[PDB]
Amino acid sequence: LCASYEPESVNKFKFGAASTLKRATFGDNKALLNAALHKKSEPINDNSSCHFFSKVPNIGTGYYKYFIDLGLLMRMER
Amino acid sequence: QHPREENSIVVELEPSLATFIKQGFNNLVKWPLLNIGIVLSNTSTAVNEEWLTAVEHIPTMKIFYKHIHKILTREMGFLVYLKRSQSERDNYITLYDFDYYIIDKDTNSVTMVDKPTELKETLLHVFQEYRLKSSQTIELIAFSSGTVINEDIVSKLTFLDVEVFNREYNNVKTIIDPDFVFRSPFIVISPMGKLTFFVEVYSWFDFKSCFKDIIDFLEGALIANIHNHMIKVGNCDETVSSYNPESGMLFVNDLMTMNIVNFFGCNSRLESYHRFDMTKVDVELFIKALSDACKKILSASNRL
Amino acid sequence: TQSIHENKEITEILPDNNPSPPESPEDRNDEPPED
Amino acid sequence: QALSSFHTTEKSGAVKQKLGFNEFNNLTNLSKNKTEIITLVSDDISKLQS
Amino acid sequence: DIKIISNNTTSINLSYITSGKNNMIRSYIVARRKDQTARSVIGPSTSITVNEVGMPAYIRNTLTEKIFVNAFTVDKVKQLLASNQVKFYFNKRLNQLTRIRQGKFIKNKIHLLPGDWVEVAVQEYTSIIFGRQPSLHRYNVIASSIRATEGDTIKISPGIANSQNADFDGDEEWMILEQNPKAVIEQSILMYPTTLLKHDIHGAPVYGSIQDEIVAAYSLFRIQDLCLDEVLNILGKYGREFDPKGKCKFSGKDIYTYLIGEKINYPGLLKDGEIIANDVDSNFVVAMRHLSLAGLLSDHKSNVEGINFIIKSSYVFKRYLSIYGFGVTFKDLRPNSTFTNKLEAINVEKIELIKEAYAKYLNDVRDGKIVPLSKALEADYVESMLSNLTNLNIREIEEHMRQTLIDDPDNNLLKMAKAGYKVNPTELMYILGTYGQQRIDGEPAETRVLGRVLPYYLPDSKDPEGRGYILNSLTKGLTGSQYYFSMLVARSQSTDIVCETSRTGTLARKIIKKMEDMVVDGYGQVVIGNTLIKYAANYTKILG
Amino acid sequence: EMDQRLGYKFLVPDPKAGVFYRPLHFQYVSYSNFILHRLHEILTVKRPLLSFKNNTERIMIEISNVKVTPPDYSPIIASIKGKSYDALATFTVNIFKEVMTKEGISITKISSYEGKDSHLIKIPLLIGYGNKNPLDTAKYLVPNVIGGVFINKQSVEKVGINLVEKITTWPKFRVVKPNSFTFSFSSVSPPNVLPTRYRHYKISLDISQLEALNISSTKTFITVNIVLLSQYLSRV
Amino acid sequence: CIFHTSRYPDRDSMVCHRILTYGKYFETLAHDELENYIGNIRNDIMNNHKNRGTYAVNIHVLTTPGLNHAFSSLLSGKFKKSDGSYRTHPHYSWMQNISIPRSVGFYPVRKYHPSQYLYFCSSDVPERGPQVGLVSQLSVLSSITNILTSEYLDLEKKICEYIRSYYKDDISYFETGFPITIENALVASLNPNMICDFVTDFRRRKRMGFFGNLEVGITLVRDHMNEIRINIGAGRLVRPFLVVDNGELMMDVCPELESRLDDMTFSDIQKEFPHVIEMVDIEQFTFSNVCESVQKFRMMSKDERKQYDLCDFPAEFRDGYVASSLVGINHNSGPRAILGCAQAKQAISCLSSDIRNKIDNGIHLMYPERPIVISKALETSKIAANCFGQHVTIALMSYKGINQEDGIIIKKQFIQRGGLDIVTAKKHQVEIPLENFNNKERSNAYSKLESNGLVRLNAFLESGDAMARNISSSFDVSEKYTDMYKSRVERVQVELTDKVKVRVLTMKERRPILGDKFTTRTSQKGTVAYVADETELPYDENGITPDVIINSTSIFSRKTISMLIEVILTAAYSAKPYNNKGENRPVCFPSSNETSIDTYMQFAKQCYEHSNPKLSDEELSDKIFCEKILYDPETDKPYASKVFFGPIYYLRLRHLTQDKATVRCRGKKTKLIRQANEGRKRGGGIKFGEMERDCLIAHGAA
Amino acid sequence: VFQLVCSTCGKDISHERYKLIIRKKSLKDVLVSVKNECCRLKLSTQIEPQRNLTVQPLLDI
Ligand SMILES: [Mg+2]
Ligand SMILES: [Zn+2]
Repeated sequence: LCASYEPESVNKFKFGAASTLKRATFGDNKALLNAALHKKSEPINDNSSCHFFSKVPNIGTGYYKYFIDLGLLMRMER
Repeated sequence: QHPREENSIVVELEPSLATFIKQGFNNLVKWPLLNIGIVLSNTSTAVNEEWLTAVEHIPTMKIFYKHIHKILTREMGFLVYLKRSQSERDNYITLYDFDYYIIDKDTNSVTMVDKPTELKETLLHVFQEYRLKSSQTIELIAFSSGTVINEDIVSKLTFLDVEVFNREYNNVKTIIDPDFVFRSPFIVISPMGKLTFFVEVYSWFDFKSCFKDIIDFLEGALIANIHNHMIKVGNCDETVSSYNPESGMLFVNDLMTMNIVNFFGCNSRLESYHRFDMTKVDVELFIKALSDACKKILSASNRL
Repeated sequence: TQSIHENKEITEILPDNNPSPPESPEDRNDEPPED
Repeated sequence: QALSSFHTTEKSGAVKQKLGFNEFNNLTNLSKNKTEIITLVSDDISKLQS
Repeated sequence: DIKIISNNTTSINLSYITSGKNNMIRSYIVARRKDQTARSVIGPSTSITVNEVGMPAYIRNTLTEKIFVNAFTVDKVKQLLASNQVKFYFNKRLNQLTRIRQGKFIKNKIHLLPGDWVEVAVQEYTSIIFGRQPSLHRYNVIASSIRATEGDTIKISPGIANSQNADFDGDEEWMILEQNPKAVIEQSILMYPTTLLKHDIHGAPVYGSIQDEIVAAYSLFRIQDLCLDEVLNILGKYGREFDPKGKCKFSGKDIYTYLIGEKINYPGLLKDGEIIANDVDSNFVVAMRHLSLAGLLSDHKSNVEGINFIIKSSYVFKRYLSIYGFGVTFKDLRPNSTFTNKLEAINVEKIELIKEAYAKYLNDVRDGKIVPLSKALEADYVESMLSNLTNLNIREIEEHMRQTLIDDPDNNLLKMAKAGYKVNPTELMYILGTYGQQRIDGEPAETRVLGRVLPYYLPDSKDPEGRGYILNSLTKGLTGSQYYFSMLVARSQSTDIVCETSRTGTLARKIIKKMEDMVVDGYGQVVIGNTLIKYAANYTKILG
Repeated sequence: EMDQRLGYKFLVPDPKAGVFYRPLHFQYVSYSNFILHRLHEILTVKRPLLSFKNNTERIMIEISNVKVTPPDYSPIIASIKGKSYDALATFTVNIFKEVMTKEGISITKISSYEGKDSHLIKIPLLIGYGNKNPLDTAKYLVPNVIGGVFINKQSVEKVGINLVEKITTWPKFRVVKPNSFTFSFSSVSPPNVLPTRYRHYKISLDISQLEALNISSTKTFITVNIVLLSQYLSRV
Repeated sequence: CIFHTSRYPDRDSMVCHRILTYGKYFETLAHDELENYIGNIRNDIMNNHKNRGTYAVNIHVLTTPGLNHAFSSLLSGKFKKSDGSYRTHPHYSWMQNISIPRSVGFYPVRKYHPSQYLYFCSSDVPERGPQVGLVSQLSVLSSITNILTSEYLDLEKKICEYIRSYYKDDISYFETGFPITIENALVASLNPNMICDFVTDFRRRKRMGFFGNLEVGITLVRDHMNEIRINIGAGRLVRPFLVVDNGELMMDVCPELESRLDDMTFSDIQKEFPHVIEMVDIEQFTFSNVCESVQKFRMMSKDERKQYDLCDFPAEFRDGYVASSLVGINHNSGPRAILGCAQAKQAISCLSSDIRNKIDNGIHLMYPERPIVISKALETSKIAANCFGQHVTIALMSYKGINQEDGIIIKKQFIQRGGLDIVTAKKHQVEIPLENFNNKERSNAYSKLESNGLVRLNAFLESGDAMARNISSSFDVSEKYTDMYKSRVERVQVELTDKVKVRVLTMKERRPILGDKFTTRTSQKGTVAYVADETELPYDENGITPDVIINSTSIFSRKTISMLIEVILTAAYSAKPYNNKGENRPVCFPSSNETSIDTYMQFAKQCYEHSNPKLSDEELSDKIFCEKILYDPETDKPYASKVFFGPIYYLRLRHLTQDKATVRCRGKKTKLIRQANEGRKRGGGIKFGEMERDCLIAHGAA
Repeated sequence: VFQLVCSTCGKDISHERYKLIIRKKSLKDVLVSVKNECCRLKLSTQIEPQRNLTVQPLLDI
């Protein structure tokens, strides 16, 4: 609550840079219209934003990014 | 005196032998119930289910008391048939209103059995007020638990209308349960080696002969089962009783093993390890004890 | 009962009774103004 | 704690801060323009008596 | 948006999607209904461990599980097709689902290329997610191994009942089955009960014994003269490795030492793997307690040892119950009418003494002899007298408990009291002593019409019994007005419960939404978004 | 123990007073009072509708010949067949102009209607004790039946509870604000005055303004000082 | 009231309210519709005169009074701003026919006001939902007044004549007197010095029938409001009370009453012995001085006695008819009483005499038994003669640690023989266009259909069968049976019109299985957790094994003492169930007991001593306290201590497992969003809520 | 008045039931020959429910 320079209630996203979809899922009912009016461009990191677009949340196993190393496979010959 | 009298027979034996006989009786003596029931006509004030459940538990052993052995070995079956309507006088149903048939189960013969007159003083159902205009009738048939309903037996039911039976049986067959259903003829316990039978004595037939037949059947079955008892002598798989000579440890996990080893000085329960020496077990001594106990049981029953 | 480490005890808060699960739903001027 | 009536109300003659869900909700809301319970502690009692 | 001009909130327009609590996002995007699900009543089973859950037949014959076609499983899939055990087939290269019938389909339609899959009846030891509602914390939803069972109820081990706040008076639970391979691995590791043994914050175990088991534990530690056969009868299938070193008589301490297969010391409880406390009580074998032996075993080695101890100890406790039994009777509570009559006479005398004191003060004030007290002070004095009487009853009950323990050491009710289960001097005071002052909002009931509460008392009555002080006990039986006061308290409690049930959910959801995105970064720091909240996670950078 | 016997005596049936089943008795009467007596009084009206000239030219509407009859089948037949259990009520209506003349009364018919053969009103009927309705005075009681239900159009059985009236019998007090109070009450005509008339009054008092101790209503009475109103009414 | 607010009747008080019965709904609706009818006629005539001439009355406006729609809407459940007046009857119990008509609802107040006591049941209230604290139940001794218009007028005239005749000189004070009102109509002002006499002389005359009505209410308000109020209207609560006249209990100065009470009815007592009982309404009660009991009255001095106006009846008369099913509710905690009242209505009983005739939903008990430890109210209301349970043998012990957290062990042979067996009956209804019914094509769903397109009698329907042929034209579009168990077709009724209407009644017997719910009369509810064989249960020296085993700890942790007493009394009844005349004799153990435990123990001791004259002291004590030594069936050895073991009246509730089971694999979808549909009867799925989503995120399983 | 055995112990109680319901002997005389508690309670508290005649036919069009 005291993360900013002033205390902030739990009913409002005043100082925190919450995402538009985060506000909408919290229950704002008008965040999308204001974002359209102000022309806001946002990334996709929140759990709400990830759930909206069917992405893996950055929680637990999903906190990391995975690749596949094809070097060994391409060094094998039939 | 009364048509029915409650009695007890008490004998004193070794605790383990008494427990063995009690559990053997409760496992091997099965009297079949009349659970294959078909209601052909019902314009009474009671639904089919009430009639069927009431008739399933008719105490039939007092009617078929002359065929105890074969019914116990399941070489013979029985059925009851009822057809009764309202009337001006005696507007109720007793146990004398049924008909009782014995089924040979080899040639599928169906033969009628005699009825005691005392059955005229039993009660099952009381009709409502007699109205000549309306109809109030019940008709049903019931077979014991082991019977198989095929055209061979059905062709013998000359007292029925076959078409009605076929229709109604095809209606009910899907809810009749498939497995065997039975009852214990009387109550048997053995608190601390004190073997007690709680039984019922009726006026019209001799109870001692029936008791003797049941006891003989039980003794034969128990002796055979003892003779066919084997204890694995490999490793313990935690599924059957077994013996490990390497450690000299017996795992008890069945009732007969428990009873015998306790008869020879152990103090085991039904899922437990014990340090027991299998050389102390002498089957012939156990069988002799069982035979003596059966003779004593018959002597006790004779003095009623 | 006995006390060993009472300064670290943890208290239990669990209701004994809970509500059963829900089942399927399945002019005469004759009243006061009520201002 | 709320659903098992863990807390029991009490009567007091002086200002106290309450226990239970309602007080926690009040704290979280952080509503302005209300009275606050100021406490004064000392060892010279005259300053408090005044 | 009709609401711009009007004030009706029933017409359907574009804004209806974000009307209120029934948004589209919070009812279809972060929540939904699923296909592989079930719900049913629950019951207890003694053949299921905390890691397993029993599934009824009617669910096993409907739910289906996925087998992927690859080099390892192709032949098995072909055999399943041959045996008429495949229920569905999915062609991944066409995104086409076919309902493989039983003699009502084609065999050529199947070609089993890699990446396809088939669906068959669900098999035992498959992990399934299940839980109870409301899901207040992490332990209401867990993934366990399937075991076949009888009946039409979902069977659970009583070991997890507290962690879910469940009982068997009509509760229900729900099941879901996700078969994506990543989800399968994560269910097998992260959501396994053996991994959730120790609570996240205070660290105590979340699984343990309940109810009569506790008493059994308390009794087992006290039994003294046992031969080897009786020890093995108690132990059961865990008695293979018991070592009768050189003894011929055993105690319950020997059994507990055998169960704790470790040589560890902990100030108070243990020394060289042996219990040095006086008795075994609820704090030892119940979940969420600070003296649990499973907790010490887990601290010593790992959670596997803790779960093993829980399972084994529960088994032996129930075998003790099977061998010796346990029951409370009426003759344990009230053998005769001596103590109750004594306490009743004491109450009858003391209440009248209090009334006479109050009347003397009132009469003195009514004449010009003393200045009256304030209302608050007078209430305080009366309350003090009544509280003294209540404490007198408490002391009487405690002394009676002590004396009965001396005379009749085998009292089952006092066994429950000692073990630490639901019995204490206050409850016995209610049953046998006095019911005491009834309060609403911390004060007695208020006067309403003629300065009174009920017309059984005169106007402006000062009688304490007439404002909610109950004298009788449950064994004696309350009277009509005492019953009124009792029911007043009860019904007020229930109504408050309903209102709080409404409000707490809203506050909880708000808090959960606010803190949801705070995690530990890769350096053991607590951060949210791009801000640093705390340098060291738990002050230690160790698991909580 | 005599008080216990006297209490028991109130729970048993009392044939002399027409109580055959105490637990629901007060309900049966509550319906027997309406279907037999109050309906006739409510329906049988003779009222002016319009007036002209000066109280010498007015139209009059009269209702009379009210009859109520029960069905012809038992409630079990209604349940099986799927019918409904309703009683049929019919009445005759006259609309006629009247002109006051020195010779007496002048009557000129304008219209008349009857419902002798029609479902003019269908009133749900209460089954009652023994499957017996107040209209039918049969002599057979079905045992173990206590009734208390209705059968609606779709052959569904209905049952209801009692409700508390909105009009109280004591004035309501309310603290509008600090040192400002109100006191509201109601007046209703006796039972034998058809149609019934209602009035709702409020007295307002405020410490700051003691000259405005005022009694008022909504568009039915003046706002006057209550003390002066009492002076006017009682002449004291 | 401005200066002493707490002493003036509050707005939620029952002192200032009245209640509507069945008749008043219809009366008000008739009033409103008649007024609307006349208004419409007037408007039509005015319009016709405005446009045309001759004052013509349009037809089709004086043929539709509009009462039919009003009554239909009333029975549907709409009445002004209330929506609970009427409802469809749920056929759970036979006692509901009493319980629902005697309820009183209040507009949306949830606290227990002191004025509801003694006139409403204290314990019978909803425990959860939106109705919490808004529905109350009358006591067995309460009622609601009725009065006709002619009787109203006659009574009012008599009262006015009495006032004006007997007090000619002292009814014109108007400045320092007590105003006398009849239905809030001021008719006189009495001299203060004569108030008491006026009331006393009045009440006496009321009890003799001098005014022709024995329910007139007279209240004397004296704090400083100084009023005399007389009420005669309808919709008032009234109870009988014992009269105290000049410091004297009339019941004690009427010797002939004790000898004559046997052959007299209540009204005979009122007529022949006035001044013993008075009918008092709630407002008059709230301002009187009432002694709580006869025993407490007899212990007071004459000077103390002189202050009281009435004396109350025993406490068992302050409960409803539902609460009268329970036993000794005043020996337990209150919450248990609330729950017991809630569940006593859900017990299964002999629901209807027309089990085979009525086509309705219901549940029926198959082999009923009449309880024999009861109160008088349960006997007079006939709730006892229609049965709601059976007598079963119970043992209070732990069984292998299985029966925990309210689970119970039940015996297999008890279930086989018919123990607590019920039958559930259900109603099915369909409407079919005539062409589809007569359409001539055998689909696999029409296996149970006869040649006439209707299901066959006595056949069993499955989860995919149809009851009547309905083909849309070469497709089957008929509805389907959708229960996971089968049912037998008991009755079929058909109506032929433009459409075809088919109704079917089906029945199914349901022996107990795992998950089924039972309870006792002290709110000890539990589900079946294990079905034990007769040979796996402990037994006593007579070879009796319990039908039900319940864990004993809950009895003492919840403080349901009365349960124990019940068992003892039941056991005593079994030893000697008849009077000294040989007639069946029930045992009276009322809710709100008031009798001592020692007296019950003495009664039980006498019963056993009559049964077996030769018993040792230890045996007699064991029988009285219901204690026995039980043996382990496996080893035939005793347990450590004696067990509580005996018979009790046991109830079966209506919550069955197979009615709650649900499972989904694949099915339909909602069109707009394309997700699983909803509805257990429609094969819908279970909803994965966002609290479960939070839990899964707490595991770290992304 | 319908079941032919005791539901608790399984004993036969049909003769006593006839002796009670049809011959209308005293409950004492009837119970003279019944010992078990369950059986006495069953013979003392069991009834046949009150029911009307059945409307026929069961299938009506
Ligand atoms: Mg529960
Ligand atoms: Zn019995």
